[PDB]
Amino acid sequence: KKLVIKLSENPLVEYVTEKEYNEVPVEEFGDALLRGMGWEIHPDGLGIGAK
Amino acid sequence: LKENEENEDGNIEERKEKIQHELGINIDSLKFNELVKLMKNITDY
Amino acid sequence: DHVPVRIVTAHTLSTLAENSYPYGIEVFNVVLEPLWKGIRSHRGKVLSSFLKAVGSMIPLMDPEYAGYYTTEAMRIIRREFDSPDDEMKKTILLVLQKCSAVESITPKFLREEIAPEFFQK
Amino acid sequence: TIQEARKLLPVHQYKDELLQEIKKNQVLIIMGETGSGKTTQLPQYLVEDGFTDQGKLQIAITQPRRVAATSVAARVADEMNVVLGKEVGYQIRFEDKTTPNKTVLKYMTDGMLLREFLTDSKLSKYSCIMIDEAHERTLATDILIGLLKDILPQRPTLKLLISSATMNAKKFSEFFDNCPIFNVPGRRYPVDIHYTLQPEANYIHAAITTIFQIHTTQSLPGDILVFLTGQEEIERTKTKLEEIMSKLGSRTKQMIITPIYANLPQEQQLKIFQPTPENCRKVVLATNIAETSLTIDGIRYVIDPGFVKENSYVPSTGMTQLLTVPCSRASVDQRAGRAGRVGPGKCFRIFTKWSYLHELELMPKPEITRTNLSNTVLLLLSLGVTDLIKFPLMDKPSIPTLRKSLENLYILGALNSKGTITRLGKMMCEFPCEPEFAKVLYTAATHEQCQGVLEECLTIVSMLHETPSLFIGQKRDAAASVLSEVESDHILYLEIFNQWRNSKFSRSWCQDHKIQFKTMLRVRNIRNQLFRCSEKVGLVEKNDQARMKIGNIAGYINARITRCFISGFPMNIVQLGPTGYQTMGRSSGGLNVSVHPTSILFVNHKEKAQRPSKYVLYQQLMLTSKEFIRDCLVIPKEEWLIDMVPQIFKDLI
Repeated sequence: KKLVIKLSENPLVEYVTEKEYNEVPVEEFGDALLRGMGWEIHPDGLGIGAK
Repeated sequence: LKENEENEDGNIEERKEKIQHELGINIDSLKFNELVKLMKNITDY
Repeated sequence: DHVPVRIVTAHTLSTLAENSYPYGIEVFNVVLEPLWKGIRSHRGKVLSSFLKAVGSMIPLMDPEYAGYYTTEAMRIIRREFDSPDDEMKKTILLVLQKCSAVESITPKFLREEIAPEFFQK
Repeated sequence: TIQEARKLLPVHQYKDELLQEIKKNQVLIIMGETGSGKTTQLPQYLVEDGFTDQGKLQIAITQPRRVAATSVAARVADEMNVVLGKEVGYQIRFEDKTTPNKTVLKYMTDGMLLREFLTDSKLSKYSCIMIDEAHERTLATDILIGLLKDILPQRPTLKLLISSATMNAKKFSEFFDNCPIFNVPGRRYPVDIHYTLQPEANYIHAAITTIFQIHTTQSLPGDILVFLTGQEEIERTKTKLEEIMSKLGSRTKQMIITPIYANLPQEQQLKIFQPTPENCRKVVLATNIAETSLTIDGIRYVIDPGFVKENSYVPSTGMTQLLTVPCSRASVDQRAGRAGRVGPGKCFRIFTKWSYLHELELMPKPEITRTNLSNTVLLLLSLGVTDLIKFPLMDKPSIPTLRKSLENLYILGALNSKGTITRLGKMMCEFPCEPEFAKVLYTAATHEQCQGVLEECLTIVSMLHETPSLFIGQKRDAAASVLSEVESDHILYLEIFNQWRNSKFSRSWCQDHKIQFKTMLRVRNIRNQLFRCSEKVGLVEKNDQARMKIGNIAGYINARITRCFISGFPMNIVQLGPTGYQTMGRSSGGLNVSVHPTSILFVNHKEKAQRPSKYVLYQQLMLTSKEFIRDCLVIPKEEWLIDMVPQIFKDLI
């Protein structure tokens, strides 16, 4: 239903890869990373008054 | 009929067929034109 | 360098483009740059004939480019509605009947801005 | 003497109480006025006390302005009577002037001390960090006091100090859990504050009126500093003043107009520092550069309409917007203080005392809520901050501001889909540029369709940091004299620098083609530093293979440079639509954006009649009066979009 990603807390990855994006879309990563952390013109010339 | 009315095109017979087909209800063409004149009257929407 | 060779060339393009429909815009694309530098630079017999050539090319174009050129074409026609010349009036009518078929031009823009002045002229 | 003059400063008489206050507490906040001496004299007293002593650790003094960090360290060289570079240093972005063992107190800037977290998190070298000018609230300052709140449990011996303005210092103490606020109220030459009794209609006219009210009647020698908003309202006031100065009679003394703002060239910015001669009056127009940055001698009279110009990053569509706002009460009181620099001075404010209390605000805007956060999230995530909402920061970024920076690191490939910083993302912390720019350099080396062109991408990326202040006057007048075949605003930058280089870095070449020579010095310094860090990562070695092993020197160069700037900037592409250009994002719809009058794509679309290219890459989506686009780049082929970034454009095309 909803996707939730939590970070690892304290060997390297060369690239994200095509397969990874298919599972977690780019729209979904912005919500899911937060949810894993617990989200759930002035006119040309006037004075400061100048009605 | 009213929601799109402000920017409608000239072909009333294609709009007559889209309403009749997306709703699956068959209306006589002469019966439908009665209501088009009733809907032309309505002021507030 | 002569102007009446430049005008008879633009009438020939509008003939060729109308006999070609719907094909051939790859061929006619190489001439769009000198026609619009003639439309913005000029008046009179070069303006009305270059506008006619561009007006017959609009139907051969792709939706994205057909809408961009039609928008540019309607600003010239509205600036030039009053003109008494027969050669310019005959171009206004060609551009109206082609740019009617473009999805960019709404039925409401024609009723408020274009059509009350078409019927009085 | 100098030792006699140090006793004249206000903070010296409070010193004996102040040392016991620092030794007892850990975090202390100093509430002082400008000119109190809390910047200069304070770290001197710790050396005299023997604070550092035998120990290796040295004091760091953090200031937001790079120019102010060098200039204050010259004064401490005079007072402690040691030459600059030893026993008194400064470490800024370009000119490190330090000795690694004999320099005690170093006056680095705010962006420097964040970078030392990236290697060494606990700050093992320092005993006493003094933030200075913390009411400026730069982006580097808010993260630095955000991270130093976490370090105080890990080190109980580190001292922290903060110099602050009066109205901002209350909010700091609550952040550090009620640490004591010390006070030094040192103020020189008070200013009398004059008001208008009724609100005005058009403040530019009343500004012109009030100058003549000072000019025709008041005592001499007197100078006038006015605070207009931006460039465009200075030239309109410069022109309207030149008419009325001539039309007035020959009896009145000469009036001189000398505008200052940041983008105006260096040759004219030196004209304020020249002392005006007798029988003539100097009137200076200025933006915000006068109030904090630099000091003009002889300014008695300051006219203040009360308007600033600020930029708010709108994070949904990803566009900055730059509007005119009424400035806060904090910045007004900074503007009046520029009057009393030499003697008693007047300050004229074009607004009423009722409006000054009830309409204006106290604190202007914290800069972390405004600007883009895509660079600092990667700084935080590399320092092991797993939780960003609960991160103990002073003024929280909004959640869409913080969401958009997390998608934008995921597109570039810095963050793995599990959330881990990848190999590429560790490099972007190292480079002194944005996370977008450091991927342009990375696909300029490694990526298989864009290899070998890293020698040119270092040139463009260096130029794009300095695109406001390149050209003297209009761009196309200087663009056409250089070359006449450019179709994109990026390849002009590669060509201007390459022809400035083959002229062996002449000063006289720049004045031929109307280019600011001072700016091109700064582009050369940025280029050399990006070239060092690309050696140290190892991109230069993988670069040079792809030119020798694959020879490509034809017109394919400007098609690989285009390919690199798509992989770096993939959200910034527009599409040609019926109204104009529309933004091609999946979340943000078409905003009907229009090319800025400076760009080369604006000359080729109006002065010539090039048919518009179907896609355009931009560098900056800003709206002054209309949604504009700057620093454009023609993308001819549509299939470059799918092949370079398939994680976005396999869907949208």
